[PDB]
Amino acid sequence: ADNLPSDFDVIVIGTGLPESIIAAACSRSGQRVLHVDSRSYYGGNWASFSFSGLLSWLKEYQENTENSMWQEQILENEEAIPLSSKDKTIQHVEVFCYASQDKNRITYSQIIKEGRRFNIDLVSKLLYSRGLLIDLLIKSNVSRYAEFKNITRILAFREGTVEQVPCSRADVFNSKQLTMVEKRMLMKFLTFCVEYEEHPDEYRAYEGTTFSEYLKTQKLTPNLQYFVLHSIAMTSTSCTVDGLKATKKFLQCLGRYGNTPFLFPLYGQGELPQCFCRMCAVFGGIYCLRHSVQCLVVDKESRKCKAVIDQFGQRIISKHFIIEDSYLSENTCSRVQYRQISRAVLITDGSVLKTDADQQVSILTVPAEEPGSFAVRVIELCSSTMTCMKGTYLVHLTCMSSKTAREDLERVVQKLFTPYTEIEEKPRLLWALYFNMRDSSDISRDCYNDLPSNVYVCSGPDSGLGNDNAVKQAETLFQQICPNEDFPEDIVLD
Amino acid sequence: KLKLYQSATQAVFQKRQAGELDESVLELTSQILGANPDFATLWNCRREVLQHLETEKSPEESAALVKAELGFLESCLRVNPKSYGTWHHRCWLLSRLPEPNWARELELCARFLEADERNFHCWDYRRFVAAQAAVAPAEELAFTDSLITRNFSNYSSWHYRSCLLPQLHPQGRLPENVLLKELELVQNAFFTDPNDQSAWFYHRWLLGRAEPVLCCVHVSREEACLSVCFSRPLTVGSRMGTLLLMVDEAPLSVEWRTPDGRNRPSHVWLCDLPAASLNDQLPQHTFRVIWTGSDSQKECVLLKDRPECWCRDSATDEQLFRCELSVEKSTVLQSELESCKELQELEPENKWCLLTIILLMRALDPLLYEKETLQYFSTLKAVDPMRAAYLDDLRSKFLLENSVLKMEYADVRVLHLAHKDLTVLCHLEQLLLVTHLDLSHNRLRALPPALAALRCLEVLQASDNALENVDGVANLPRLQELLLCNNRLQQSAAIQPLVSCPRLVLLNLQGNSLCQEEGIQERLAEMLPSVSSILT
Amino acid sequence: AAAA
Amino acid sequence: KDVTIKSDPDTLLLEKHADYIASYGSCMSEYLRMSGVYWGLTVMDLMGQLHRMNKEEILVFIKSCQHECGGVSASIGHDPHLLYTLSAVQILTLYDSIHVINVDKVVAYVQSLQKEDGSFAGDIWGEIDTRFSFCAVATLALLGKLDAINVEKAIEFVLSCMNFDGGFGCRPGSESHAGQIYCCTGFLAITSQLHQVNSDLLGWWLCERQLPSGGLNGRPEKLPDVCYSWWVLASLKIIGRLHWIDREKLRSFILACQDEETGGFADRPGDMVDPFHTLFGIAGLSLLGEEQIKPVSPVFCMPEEVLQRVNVQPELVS
Ligand SMILES: C/C=C(\C)CC/C=C(\C)CCC=C(C)C
Ligand SMILES: [Cl-]
Ligand SMILES: [Zn+2]
Repeated sequence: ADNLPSDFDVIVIGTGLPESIIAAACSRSGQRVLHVDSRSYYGGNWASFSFSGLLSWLKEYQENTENSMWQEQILENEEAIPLSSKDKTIQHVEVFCYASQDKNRITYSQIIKEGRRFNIDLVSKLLYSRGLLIDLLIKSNVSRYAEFKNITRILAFREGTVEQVPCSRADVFNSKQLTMVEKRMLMKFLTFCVEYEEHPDEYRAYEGTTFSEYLKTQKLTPNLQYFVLHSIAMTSTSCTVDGLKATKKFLQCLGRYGNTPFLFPLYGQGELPQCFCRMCAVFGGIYCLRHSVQCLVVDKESRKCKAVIDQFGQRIISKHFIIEDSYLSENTCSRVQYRQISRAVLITDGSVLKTDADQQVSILTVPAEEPGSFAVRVIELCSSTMTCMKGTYLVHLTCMSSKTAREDLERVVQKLFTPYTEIEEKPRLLWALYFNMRDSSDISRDCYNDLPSNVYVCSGPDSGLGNDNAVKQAETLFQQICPNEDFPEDIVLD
Repeated sequence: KLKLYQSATQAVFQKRQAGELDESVLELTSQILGANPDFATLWNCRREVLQHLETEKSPEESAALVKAELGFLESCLRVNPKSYGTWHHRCWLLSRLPEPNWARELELCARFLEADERNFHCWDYRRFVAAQAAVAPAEELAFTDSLITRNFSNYSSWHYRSCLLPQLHPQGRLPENVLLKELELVQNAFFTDPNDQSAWFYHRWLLGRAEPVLCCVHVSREEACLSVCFSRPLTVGSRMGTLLLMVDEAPLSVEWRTPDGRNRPSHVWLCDLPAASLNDQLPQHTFRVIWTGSDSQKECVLLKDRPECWCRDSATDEQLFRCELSVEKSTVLQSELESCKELQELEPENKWCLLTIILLMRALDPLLYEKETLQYFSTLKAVDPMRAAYLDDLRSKFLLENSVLKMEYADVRVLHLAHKDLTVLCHLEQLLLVTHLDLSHNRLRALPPALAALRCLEVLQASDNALENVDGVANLPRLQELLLCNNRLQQSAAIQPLVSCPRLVLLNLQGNSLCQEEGIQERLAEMLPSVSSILT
Repeated sequence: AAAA
Repeated sequence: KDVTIKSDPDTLLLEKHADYIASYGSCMSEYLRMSGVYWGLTVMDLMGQLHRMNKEEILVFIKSCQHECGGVSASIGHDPHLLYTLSAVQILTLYDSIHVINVDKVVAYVQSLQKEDGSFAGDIWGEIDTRFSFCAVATLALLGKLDAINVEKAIEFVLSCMNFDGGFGCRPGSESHAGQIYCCTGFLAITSQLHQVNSDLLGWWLCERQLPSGGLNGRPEKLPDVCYSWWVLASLKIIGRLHWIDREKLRSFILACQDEETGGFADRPGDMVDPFHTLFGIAGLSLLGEEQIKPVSPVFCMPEEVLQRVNVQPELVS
């Protein structure tokens, strides 16, 4: 790492999902790539953390130096672009420890003791049965480095009660809550959504109204309306043709691997980036964690980045440079408008919908109420997902933020759980974590100030449930870097 | 292009004609057997060679090549699931084998059943394995409840349940308790998916029951005849059993015949009665018929001055057209009905729903839903035109039943059925006591032979119909007036059968083409010299 | 050319 | 809801078919040639064209297949089976050369296949199938030897194969299938047991086989096959419900299934044509009344002529 080659075709800085994918693409493509990261772990803001790993991570965002030595290396006819030297993507880190230390009661020391049985993701996302990422995983066989599990249920919270949403043919049948009549309406309508394109004039008139005002006219009880609106379509304003496109994707994903549209990587979403990084390595990619880059060496004349200088003072030459947003100076991004993602990671002692088969990954959606409020999606993980110890559940909440993560998600959390106490019906909350992550997705490359043409920028996560955004920018980037190039048993299940 | 696959074949014949029950052929068979798994002859030669080591060679080759097959078979089924040959070999193999590996069978089944929920070959094989490994009915009854929830078109699944539920619980199709349940399981099977015939058919079968029987005993004095009607067509004097007659508490040997003397299976049978059983030596006579083979017994008494006597089972009192829903059942069906009208609003063009709405009304109150039932047939006839003929005969059958019920209730023997657009006749064996039958102004294209059960029919008004055949009028003991004006009786030969009606005096035929023949009035008088008046 |  | 869509072949091409079958044999079909000949011969005959087939060669071939046990094999060298035994008796029956084979053995081979339940195994390798309860009774009938077996018991078996929907399956417990209803209604007719069949019920299930295209299928939720036209109609005729089908719609479907070029009929409009379907297409039209095809027997699938001669023809349902 302190004696890297001086020549590379492309240098990737950051190991988030997008950068990793693009890193793999270029390695499989014959390009010599150098992939470095400042963190001492893989994943950037997509990273997974053990409990100890999480505590350290949040600790460095609760605490808060001149070292410009690379300057004597900047040739006369060259210019330099300093990179960021401290990450400023996480904010408003708030923590609560309800467990007894900081019927089979779990204590804080228990979690500490079992800390490696955890794999808390900074990013809360489910894999779609049939999405860009899943295919890519298969087509690249990167999926080989990962096992998956099916989300066994979709849920809805109404009238202060959590219930399961019927969304498959089999579900509707067994359901003993949908009046005989409803089972027909739903089954009928859903069969329509998958083919909403086949009936252009069955909604045409509504191609200019709320997808919720539309569903009001259709042959659906109000009950079934809520379901299609929030639970299936999962759309917050949403255009009529929007809920349809949504529900269509949901329904075309249902069945492929299970009674739901979604999968969840075993051990957490944090594993995905590392999978692509492995392929990258497989094809000659050179890796360096805990290896920061000081600046980009722009050519005074041609105005293109020609190399970089790392912490070891090494000057590394490359043809292309991909840099995750985070590694850019507050200057380079003075013009960039960002968004913020509110996040919550709870550890609980019970499922939101108690059942006999308690080992299951479900997903709930709480519809906003306030104008500027957004839709909060809570994804509950059982210990079998390999992201938390036995006896507990790791519950993730997400949403585009209005205020601080805690102000955005606290209400929902207080409606779904109750803080653990010695005052020994909803699950018990043993440890909550709130924080805001920067959303640098969907930002025009020209918004960054003075970056050469051969320097590309990857974003961090996005509030979207799936990873289509990460795959898209990577393929977009692969277009510009390796023109006219190209990006088989399916996955494995638990 | 093409490969000489026949060569390997001609080889197996040669490598057999002598007695090469070895392996050099057992492999060459898999070659052809792979593409043509229907070449039954091969599955034999193979089934031969290999059984030549299942008692011979070492169990370390046999028990070994044993599994070597169960692997080969799956390989054949993979490429050809449908193939009586393959599946049979497996049944054969898994039959001989000393160790009951059944466990892995019920899984290999669930394997192909999931691939193709509609492969009877597999369900038959499973039925085999289930019977072998003595799988409990209830166990299998669960495998179907699951295959039904996930699948959209599972007829093989419901079919199986129809065989399983009976053998779990032995009026109604199933015990009130099991019945009301099975219904609900089906009520949503088609509400979820109404375009699945399955649910619909099975649902029909759930509204019926089975029949135990001697349903009537009539005795005419003037005819010195005793008539008997059975629930279904059986043959008196043979296996099934025979009829014994007890006149005045004493046996009386009689010969038993059918109206046409051919004595084939029939609802009606009769015998002649001696003078003693009808004279005046007693203030009355007691007749007691006993059908052995079911022992159903009927008995009627003939008073000194009465012309006839009978003992019949009321279709009503026997619930043949209804089912007398028990307070609970009634409610579930009444609820079943209502829910279906809704399904119609959602699915207006679903013929199955409309139809079932009718069957539900027939199950509740046939007479009440008379106006409604008829309206639905109209609807149904429009959405499902191809079954117009079916619907018609069905509407006809129900129309008849309603009428029979009214007659039994009114307690008379006159059966009015004019202006009902009837297209066929049904349950004629219930009519035995009917004296007057009006079937004019309908669309009957024929009087059927089954009409022979009407042993008391005096007048038969069948004018204005499309009658082309009147063969079923033959052998009617009391028929005196036969009106058939305006019909389709073409040739005079179509009247030939009437010479069997010993009491026919009035025969109105005006309106049929046959009257156009020359000398028809003379030809008919020759043919029916006994018929006093023959209007033509 | 048959089957079942 | 899965039916076919007829394009824009509306006329019976007799001669075109006559040529097809007459030119057929001139690959992998051999394992059933006996029945193959039986289909081609029967169809040609129904077209008053039986003279275009080599009776001599066929007769020599039939004899060459009767193995020293009575049974007849699909082809020379292959194994003896009830199916090909029946196919052969038929070939011989319509060729009136029923003296070519040993009738005593054939009748022996047949009874040697009935079990204690009444059923009939296909061959010595015991394959119980109502499909074979038909072949037995039909073979014996065409030989006036229907007494050789335990008719009372064989009937008890066949009747135990009746399902909740009026139809019949392969064996006790099996699913109602069109081809299996034909064999059981054919056997029920031959053995005078039609009074057991529930005409109204089975008749309904049977007409429901007809899809919007006019064609018929073998069971619920399947595509129309010109061959199920025969099997469904024939069963309907036997049980006396043939008027429950839409003669026209079916006539158009069946006619569409014929190759206006090669001749012969195909399973479905547009697919390949073969003798098996050429017979059942012509056969189907015959049952619906066609002034160019001899009346076909809805029980033996042979000219009602040939059967009136051998004086073998069960009375169907009233
Ligand atoms: C391969 C064919 C089937 C599985 C359907 C079963 C029907 C038969 C075997 C009919 C044979 C009878 C004659 C018309 C000769
Ligand atoms: Cl995704
Ligand atoms: Zn076919």
